Amino acid sequence: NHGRITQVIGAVVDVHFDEQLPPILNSLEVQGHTNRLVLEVAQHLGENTVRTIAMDATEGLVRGQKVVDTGAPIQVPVGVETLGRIMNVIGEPVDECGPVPAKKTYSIHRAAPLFADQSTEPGLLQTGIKVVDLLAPYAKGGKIGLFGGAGVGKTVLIMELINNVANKHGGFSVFAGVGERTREGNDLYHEMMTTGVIKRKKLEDGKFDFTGSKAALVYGQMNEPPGARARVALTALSVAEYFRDEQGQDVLLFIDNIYRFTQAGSEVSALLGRIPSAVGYQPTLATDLGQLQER
Amino acid sequence: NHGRITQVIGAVVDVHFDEQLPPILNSLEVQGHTNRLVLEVAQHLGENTVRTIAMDATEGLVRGQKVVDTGAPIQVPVGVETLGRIMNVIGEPVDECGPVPAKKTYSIHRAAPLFADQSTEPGLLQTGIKVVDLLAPYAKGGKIGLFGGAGVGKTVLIMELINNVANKHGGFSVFAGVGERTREGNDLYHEMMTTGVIKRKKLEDGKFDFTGSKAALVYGQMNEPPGARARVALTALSVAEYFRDEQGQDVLLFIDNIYRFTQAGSEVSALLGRIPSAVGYQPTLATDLGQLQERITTTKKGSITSVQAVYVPADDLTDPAPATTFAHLDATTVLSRQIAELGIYPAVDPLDSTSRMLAPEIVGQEHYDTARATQKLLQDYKSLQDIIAILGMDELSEEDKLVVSRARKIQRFLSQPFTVAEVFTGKPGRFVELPETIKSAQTILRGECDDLPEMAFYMCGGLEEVRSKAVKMAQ
Amino acid sequence: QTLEGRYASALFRVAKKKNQLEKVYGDLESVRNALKDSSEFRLFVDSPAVSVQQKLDVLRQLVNRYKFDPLTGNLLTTLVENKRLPMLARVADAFDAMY
Amino acid sequence: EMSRLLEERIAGWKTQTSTEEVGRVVSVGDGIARLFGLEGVQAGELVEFQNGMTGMALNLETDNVGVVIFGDDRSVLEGDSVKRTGRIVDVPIGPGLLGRVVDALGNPIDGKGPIPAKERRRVELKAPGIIPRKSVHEPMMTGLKCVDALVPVGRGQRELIIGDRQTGKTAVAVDAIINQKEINDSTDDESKKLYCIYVAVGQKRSTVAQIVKALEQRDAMKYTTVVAATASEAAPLQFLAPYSGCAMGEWFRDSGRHCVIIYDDLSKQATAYRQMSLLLRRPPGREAYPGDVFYLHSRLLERAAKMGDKSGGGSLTALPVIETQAGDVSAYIPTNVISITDGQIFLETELFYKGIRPAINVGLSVSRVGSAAQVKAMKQVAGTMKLELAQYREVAAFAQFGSDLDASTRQLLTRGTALTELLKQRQYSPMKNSVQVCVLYCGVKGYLDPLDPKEISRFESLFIDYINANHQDILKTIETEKELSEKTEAKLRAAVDEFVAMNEFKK
Amino acid sequence: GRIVDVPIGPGLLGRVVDALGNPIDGKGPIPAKERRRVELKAPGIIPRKSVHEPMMTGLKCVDALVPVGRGQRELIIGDRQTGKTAVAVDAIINQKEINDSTDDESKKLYCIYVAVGQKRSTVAQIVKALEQRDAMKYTTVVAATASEAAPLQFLAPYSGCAMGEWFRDSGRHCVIIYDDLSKQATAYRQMSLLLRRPPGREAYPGDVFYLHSRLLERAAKMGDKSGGGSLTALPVIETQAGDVSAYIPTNVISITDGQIFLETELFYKGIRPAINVGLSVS
Amino acid sequence: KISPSEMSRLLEERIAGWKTQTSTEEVGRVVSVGDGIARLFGLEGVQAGELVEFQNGMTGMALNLETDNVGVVIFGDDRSVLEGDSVKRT
Ligand SMILES: Nc1ncnc2c1ncn2[C@@H]1O[C@H](COP(=O)(O)OP(=O)(O)OP(=O)(O)O)[C@@H](O)[C@H]1O
Ligand SMILES: Nc1ncnc2c1ncn2[C@@H]1O[C@H](COP(=O)(O)OP(=O)(O)OP(=O)(O)O)[C@@H](O)[C@H]1O
Ligand SMILES: Nc1ncnc2c1ncn2[C@@H]1O[C@H](COP(=O)(O)OP(=O)(O)O)[C@@H](O)[C@H]1O
Ligand SMILES: [Mg+2]
Ligand SMILES: [Mg+2]
Ligand SMILES: [Mg+2]
Repeated sequence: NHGRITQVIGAVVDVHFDEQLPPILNSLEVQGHTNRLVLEVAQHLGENTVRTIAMDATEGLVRGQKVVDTGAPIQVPVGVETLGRIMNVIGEPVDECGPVPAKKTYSIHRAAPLFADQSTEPGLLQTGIKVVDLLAPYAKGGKIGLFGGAGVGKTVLIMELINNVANKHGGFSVFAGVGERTREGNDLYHEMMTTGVIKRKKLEDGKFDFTGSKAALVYGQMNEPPGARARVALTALSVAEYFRDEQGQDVLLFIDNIYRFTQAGSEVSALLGRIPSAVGYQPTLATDLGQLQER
Repeated sequence: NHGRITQVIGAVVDVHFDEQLPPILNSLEVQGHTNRLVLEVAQHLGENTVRTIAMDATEGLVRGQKVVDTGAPIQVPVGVETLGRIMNVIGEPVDECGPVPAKKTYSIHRAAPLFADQSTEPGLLQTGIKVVDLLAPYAKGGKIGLFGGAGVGKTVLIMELINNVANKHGGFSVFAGVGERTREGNDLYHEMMTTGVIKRKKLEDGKFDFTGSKAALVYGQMNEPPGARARVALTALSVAEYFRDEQGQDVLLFIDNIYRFTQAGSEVSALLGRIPSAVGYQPTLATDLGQLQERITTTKKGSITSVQAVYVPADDLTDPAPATTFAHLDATTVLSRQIAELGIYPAVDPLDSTSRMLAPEIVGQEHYDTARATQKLLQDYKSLQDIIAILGMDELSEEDKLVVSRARKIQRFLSQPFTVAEVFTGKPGRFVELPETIKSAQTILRGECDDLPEMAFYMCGGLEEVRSKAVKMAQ
Repeated sequence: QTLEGRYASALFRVAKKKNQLEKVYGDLESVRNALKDSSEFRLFVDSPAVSVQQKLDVLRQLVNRYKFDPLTGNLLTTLVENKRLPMLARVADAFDAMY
Repeated sequence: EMSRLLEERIAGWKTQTSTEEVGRVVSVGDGIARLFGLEGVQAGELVEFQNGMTGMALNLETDNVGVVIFGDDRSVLEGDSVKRTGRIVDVPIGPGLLGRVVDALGNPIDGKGPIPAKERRRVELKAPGIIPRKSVHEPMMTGLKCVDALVPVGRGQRELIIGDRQTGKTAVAVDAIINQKEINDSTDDESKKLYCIYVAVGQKRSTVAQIVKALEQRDAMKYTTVVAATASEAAPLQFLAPYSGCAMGEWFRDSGRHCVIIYDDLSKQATAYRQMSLLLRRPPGREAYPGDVFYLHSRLLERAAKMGDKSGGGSLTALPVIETQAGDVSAYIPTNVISITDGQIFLETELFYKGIRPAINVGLSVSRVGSAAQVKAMKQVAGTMKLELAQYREVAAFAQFGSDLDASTRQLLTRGTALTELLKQRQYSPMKNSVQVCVLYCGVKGYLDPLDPKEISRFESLFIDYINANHQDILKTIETEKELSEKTEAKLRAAVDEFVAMNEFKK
Repeated sequence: GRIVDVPIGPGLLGRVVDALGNPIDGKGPIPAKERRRVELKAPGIIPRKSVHEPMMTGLKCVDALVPVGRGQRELIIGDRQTGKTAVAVDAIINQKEINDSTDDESKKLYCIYVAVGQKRSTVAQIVKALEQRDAMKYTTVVAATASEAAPLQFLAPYSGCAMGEWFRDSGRHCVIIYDDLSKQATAYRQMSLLLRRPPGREAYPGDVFYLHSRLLERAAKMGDKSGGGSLTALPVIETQAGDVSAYIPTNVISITDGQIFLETELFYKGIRPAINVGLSVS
Repeated sequence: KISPSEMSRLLEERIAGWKTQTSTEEVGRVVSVGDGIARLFGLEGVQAGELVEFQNGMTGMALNLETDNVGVVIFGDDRSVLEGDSVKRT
C-alpha cells in the first residue's frame, strides 16, 4: 500500500490510505527523508485514517509525504548471527560492523505460549554461584528481580551468569537495554569484548567475524523517543524465543530497566490521549506487563 | 403517547416522542420486553427527545422499541395493606403472597413540608444502649445517623434498635433496604415473622391475611441497577408519609445504607452528560439528598423518627457523601475500626459522636455533667496516646495514671452484649436503663471502682455484673 | 450560524448575487423529495462504505441527468470534501426556511 | 425511483442496504470498536466479526454501535463486516465442562476436544430474591483445621480470602477443592456431592498449569472445571470470566446440586474494568476506579445463595480472593467487597514469614454464619478452642514474664501455644472432619500441654495413623451421628491414653 | 426587564423570608415598597472611616480577647458541632437589653441571620429560641434551606447584604451572619458545573474568591456625610479535620478582618465556647 | 465546530466555482491568535520545526501540523499578529 501523512503531533503521526488499511501493530516506512523512519500503527479513526507512534524523530516531516506499508509488524532478525552484535528496536545494527546476514525474521508481537504447550514441572537453574543456589534459588521459566545499582558488582554477576549458563547448559543469552545511558552501553560492550563474552575478530578484507559468542545485545537508547523504548524488550524477547523454540535450549534474558519500559508505556498512552490511571500510569499497565512477561 | 427508543447506554435510555412530550419524573413502560421495565424521565434534550433512567436491566432493548407514557410519576400503593408485605421500588410485591389490594397510591416524588408546618418538640428514646443513652441521646421525632466503614457494626446496631424500640413502640414502622445484602433482608423478614411484628396467616384458598402487622418493607438491593437504588428511599418515604399524614401516627423509618443512594447517582450522572465533581460524585450531591431528608420531619400532623446507616468509604469522613449527610442529622453515632479491633462492641467513638438533645434544658444536669466529665476524661486519655506509645506509662505522673485507668475502665464499660449477637458471641443480651448507666459512670468517675480490674468491665452491662465478675476473677 | 446554517447562508448569498434563486430552490426541493421518497439516497448519503470518488461520480451523474446548476454541484462537492453530506436535508430546510 | 443509478455506478449497492443484521466497522482502538449498522441489535448481544473474533454490543448510540472486543485489537480492521449471532452473551453449562479447562466463553484450551451444549445460560443474569433463598444450615468441608474450627464456611455462603501476596490463598482454595474427593466418591448421590469451579483472572499461566497438574495427580478434576483469563489475555475476558464461572455454577444451584466457586483475585477483575472504563473516556473516581465497581462485584456475588426447599434446595458458595498492599484493608476495593460478603478470612505476612502456615489470623477473621455451618461434634470442641485462643491472645502481651506470672497465666500460654502449633498444616494435605475432631479433642484436654511444641507435629501424624488402623469404628460413628456422645468420648479418651502410653516424646 | 432584586425596610423585621423576599412564616405578606438590587458595587475608599465602636457579642472571651467592631468582617471558622451558631445566636440575644433601653436608632443594632443549606427544623429551632427571648422584633431571617434549589442558596447571602445596606446607608447599625458560607460555594459549584462551565481546584470555579469578596466587602463603616451607618459581618465556615489549608477557608481567611477559631479538643476538655485564643485574632 | 475552510468567506468562492487555489504551498493566512500561539490555514508543505515569517517581520516555529490548520509558536508578542495576516515559509 501507499498512503500520505495527514498530520504530525510530536511523535504521533496520523496517516491516510486509499484502500486496504493496515492492521494494528503493523510497520510503515516513510519515504522522502534520511534517518529511516518507522511508524507503528496503534489506532484506527475512520476516513481510512490511522494513528501511529514513531520510533524516531518526526522533525522534517511534511503533510502529504508518502508512506509504505510493509504488510507485517516490526520484524527483527534472528539466528546465531545476532550473537555479539548490537541491534535497535527495528533490527538495524548500531555497532558499525556491517549488516546482520540472517536467514529469518520474527515479529516482535507474538502470541504467548498456550496452556497446552507449557511445562508443569518446575526446576532450578544450576548457575554455579553459592549464595544464589543456596538462599535464593533461581528457576527455569522464572523472572528474577535484581535490586542493586552500581558500586556493587552487577555487571560482573551478569557476565558470570552468561558464561556459566553457556558452558554448562549450552544456552545462549540476551541483553536488552531499555532506555539506558549510552556511555554505560559502551562500557558494557567493552567489558564484554574484554571478558571473552564477545569475540570480535577482524578479518582480512576489513569485515568482522563474530565467532562463538554467548550473548546478543538490544539497546534502546535514552535519546530514543517513546515507542522505541517501549518496544525494545519485545525485540530481545523474540530473539530469545528463537533460541527457545527451534534451538530448544535454555536462555537467559536480561532487562535493564523494567521500570523504564513502564515509563515508556505511560508516555505513549499520554500522547495518544488516553486518560491516565491512579498514579499517572497508563490504564494498560498490567496488561502490557503480562503481554511481556507471559512469554 | 407512543415513543421510540433512539439510544441506550447502560442504565440510561434516550427516547423520541413525536406528538407530545411527557414531563420530568414521569414513568414510561416498555412494551416489547419480558419483564415490566419502567423508565423515569430525567431530562429534555430537544428534537422532541427525552432522557430516562431505567429501573431494571437494559439487556434486550432495541433501537426502535415502543414506549408508552403513563401520564404520571411512579405510583406506590399506600394504606394498612402495605403492612407485613415486601415491595420493590415500583410497588410490585416480591413476597410471593399475592397482590397489594390498596385503594390509594401516592407519587414517589412529593414536595417537602413547609417551614410553618414543623414542630421541633424535644423528646428522648429508650434504646437500651449505654453509649447512646449517655453521650448521644436519640431524639424522638428526629433524624439519627450511624456512620461507619465496613465491618464495624451498623447492621447489628440497627437490628438491636429494632428489637428494643419497634417491638415496644405500638405505632407503625418501615424498613428500607438501599443496597444491602439480600441475605440480611430475608433474615429480617423471618425475625419479624417470629417476633410478631409481621403476622402472616395462610387462608384455605391460598390467600393471606397480614392483619396485625406493624411494619412495612421496601428492598432495593445490590442485585439491582442504579436507577432501582436511587428511587427506593423515596418509595419508603411515601409509604411513611401516608401514615404520618392521613393516619396521623408516629412511625419509625430505618434506612440501610443511605450512601448507596448517592452512589447510584455517581454511576448515572456520567451517562446523563454531566461534569463530575471532586471525587467523581455528582454536582447534584446535596440537593438530591436534601430533597430526600427534608421529607423526613416531625410535623403538626405526625412524626417520623429515622435511623440511617451511612457508609463511609475507605474510613474517610471527609468524603463528600457523609460530609453532606452530617448537616441533616439531629443525632450522630460514629463507629470506628480502631475501637472494634480492641474487641469493644458497639465500636462507637464517643467523641466524634454528638447530639442536640444533650443540653441540660432537656436532660437533667446530672446527666449532662456525667456525659461532659466522661468526654473530658476520654479526651485527656486521647491526648496522651503519643507519649504512651513512644515512651510509656512510666513517664506519666500519678494524676495522668489515674486518668488512664479510669479512661480504660469507662471505655470497657461502654460495651454492651446485644441479643442479636448471641449467634456469634454466645453471651446473653443486656438491656440497660439510663439511671443505672448514670450511677455507674458517676461511681467510676468518683473513684469508687479503682480497686476493680480492667477486664471486669468488658460486656457486663451494669455494675453489679462488674463486681460479680471481679469476684469470680479473684479466683 | 450552524453548519447547515453556514452553507445555507453562503448559497443564499451567492444565489441572490450571480446566478438565480428559483433554479437552486427547485433543485434543493427536488433533492429533498428524492431523499424522503427514494429511501436509498438517504442511505447512500449516510453510509461510509461508499468511497468519496463514487460519491462524487454519482453526484455528477445526477447533475448531468437532471436540470442542475453548477452552484449546487460545488455545494455537494464541498459537503463531500468536509464530510457533511448527511447535512444535505437540513441545509435544504434552511434554503426553504429563508421562504 | 432512482435505485438503478446507484446499482449501475456503485456496482453492488443493493447488498449494503440491509443494515439491520449486518454492519461495518468504522473505528478501532483501545479494545473498543464502532459499527455502522445493526439497527436490530440487542443490548448486550454477542457480535461476530469477520475473522472469528467476537464482541459485546455494549452501547447503542443513535447511529453507531459501541462494541467490546473479546480479544486483541489486531484481528479487527476498519471496513470489516460484522454479523449478528442473535443471542445475548452466553456460555455453555452442564456436565461436559467437568475436567476441562476453558476460556471465558466456554472455548477449551487444554486440547481435549469440543464441549457439549445446553441452551447456553446467559452471563449477566439477575440474582434470586428473598423468598426462594434460605439461611445457611450445613457446612462446606474445607479440610483446614483453623477454618473448619474457628472460621467455619457454610454452604450457601460468601466468605472472603483476603491477604497480601505470597501468603497461601491459592493453597486454601486448592485444599478446599481436594478435600471433597473422599466425600464425593463415597456417595454417588448428587444432593450431597460438592463440585467446584476455579476461576483464574489475571493469574500467571504457569500457576494455572501447575494447579491443574496437582489436581490431576490427586484425581480432583472429575468434579472441577477451570476458567482461565490470564494476564496475556485481554481485559474484557478478565472482566467476564467470573460471570461465566457463576453462570456455570447456577446450573448446579438451580438443579439442586451443590457447587463452590473460587475467584482468583477479584481485584484483577476490578483493574480490568477500570481499564475498559478509562478507555471509554468515562470519568474516574477514587483511585481512578469508577463508581460501577461495587455494582460489578455485587452483581457477581449476590448470585451465591442457598435455594429453598421449593426451588430445588441447591446452593452456591463463593470464596473470592483479594490481594492487598501492605495489609491495608481500609482501601476502596477491600472495603467494597467486605460490605458484600458474609465473612472474612485474613492472612498475614508476619505469620507466614515466621513459619506459621496457613497464616490465618483469628482475631480479624470472622464469620456471620458461625456454628450453624458446623456439626455438633466440631462445635463442642471449637467453642473451647476459640475461647482458649482468645485468652491466649489477651494474655500474650506479658509472655516474657511467665515466671513472674501466676500458674493460670502460664497454663493459658502453654495451651495457646499448643493449639497454635496444632492449627498448622502442610500443603496439599487436608484432613477429614472426624480426624479434626479427634485431634482437637486431644489438644483441648491438656494432652499436649506438657508435650513439647515441636513434637506436636509428628504426634499428630502418628495419632492419625493410629485412629486409621484400629478405631475406624469411632470415625464412622462420628461421621454418621455427627455427634460426640459420652460413649464415643470415652472410647476416644481410652485410645488417646493408649497412644500416649505406647509412644515416647520429649515430655 | 428587572434585574434580580429584593425588598428592603423595617417590614422585614420579625419575619422569615426566602432568598427572594417571599415570606415563609405563613403570616401575611411583606409590607415594603422600596427594593434593592442583589448584586451591587461595594462602597469605595472615601465614604468610609475607621472602626471605633464595639459590637457587644455577650461572650467574655470574644469581647475581651477577640474584640469585634462595627464595620468589621470577622470569620467564625471551625469544625462541625463546636459552637458557631451558638456564638452568633448569643450575639443576637445580647442586644435586646441595649435596644430596649433607648429609642435612638443610631445606637440600636439590628440583626440578620442568613441560613444557607440548613434544614428547616434547625431554622425553626433558632426562631423559637429567639422568640422565647423576645429577640425577633429587631431581627429577620433569610432561609435558603437544602430542599431549596442551588440558585437560592447562592443568592441568599447577597439578599441579606441588600437588606442590611438599608440600615448601613440610613445611619442604622446592623450585623449580618452567614451560616455556612461554604454551603453557598457548593451551590455555586453545582450551578456552574451544570451550565457546562469548566471546573478548577476541588471542582470549584475560579470565581469563588470573587464571590466571597463581592459579598464581604459590602460590610463597611460609613462616614458622617453618608449617615454614619455600619454593617458588621460574621460569616461562618465549617472545616473538615481542622484543615484550614483548604481552598475555601484560605480565601475567606485572606479576605476578613479577624478569626474566631473553634476546636473540638477544647470543646470536650471543658472549654465552651471552644475559642483558641492563640490562633484567634482581630 | 467549524473548520477554517468552512468560514463564510471561502465557501462564497467554492460555491461560485472559483478555483483560485494557485495560492502556493508557501503562503497562508492566520486564522486564530492567543496567548503566544497562532493557528494558520495553508502552508501545505511546511516542515515540522520549520521557521515561518509574518507580515510584520516576526517569526515563529510550526509545531502542531494538523489536517486543517497549522500550530505556530511565536518568538515575540501577539500584539503584532492579528487574524487575516499573511505567513510565508522561510
Ligand atoms: N501450609 C503450607 N505449608 C508450606 N508452604 C505453604 C503452605 N501454604 C502455602 N505454602 C507455600 O506459599 C507459597 C505461596 O503459595 P500460594 O500461591 O498459594 O500463595 P498466593 O497468595 O496465592 O501468592 P500469589 O500472590 O502469587 O498468588 C508456596 O510456595 C506454598 O508452597
Ligand atoms: N457555651 C456552650 N456551652 C455548652 N454547650 C455549648 C455551648 N455552645 C455550644 N454548645 C453546644 O455545642 C453543640 C453544638 O451546638 P451548635 O449549634 O453551635 O453547633 P455548630 O458549631 O454550629 O455545628 P453544626 O451546626 O454544623 O452542627 C450543642 O450541643 C451546644 O449545646
Ligand atoms: N456487638 C457485636 N458483637 C460481636 N461482633 C460484632 C458485633 N457487631 C458487629 N460484629 C461483628 O462485625 C461484623 C459487622 O458486620 P455488619 O453487622 O454487617 O456491620 P456493617 O453493616 O457495618 O458491615 C459482624 O460480622 C460481626 O462479626
Ligand atoms: Mg451493613
Ligand atoms: Mg495465588
Ligand atoms: Mg450551626
